[PDB]
Amino acid sequence: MYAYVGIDIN
Amino acid sequence: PSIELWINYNNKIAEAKALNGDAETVLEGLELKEKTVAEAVNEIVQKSMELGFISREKENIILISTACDLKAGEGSENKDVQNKIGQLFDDVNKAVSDLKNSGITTRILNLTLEERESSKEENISMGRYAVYLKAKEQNVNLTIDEIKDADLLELIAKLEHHHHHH
Repeated sequence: MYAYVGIDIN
Repeated sequence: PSIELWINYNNKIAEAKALNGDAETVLEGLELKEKTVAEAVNEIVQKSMELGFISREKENIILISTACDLKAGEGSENKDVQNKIGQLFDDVNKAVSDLKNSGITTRILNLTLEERESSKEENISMGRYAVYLKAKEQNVNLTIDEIKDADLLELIAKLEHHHHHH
């Protein structure tokens, strides 16, 4: 709908 | 840690959802909903640091992938949301500068919602899926099997080294 932030660490 | 931060129209986090069990242990105790992206990145990376899911003294990689679907505008024009998205990415890049400063590599990738949907059905996070995106741009054959089983350290390294060596 607006934004989706994917945070990947390791 | 694999997390998806939903960002709503107030440029705040709607809900935080972990895709990995280690990330669940990161999210617990953190207020992230009235935070921005940089805030969430900082909270998550710092807790992962304390807990031992990321090393401060060792060389790591963090990938911030943002997927955005702009199917709304409101007010009188869609630029209202575009200014919010400008402030969104403004905030994203500031986090990169803040968290990478310890000697850790932090990078930004951009995705669309259709890419987000592909990562959801494979139950993987958008960061590792965004390295898959770069594989398709540089025309390297990486499979979804590769992306889900591999470490993000390996993923970013092989793609950025591909663009370095001829």
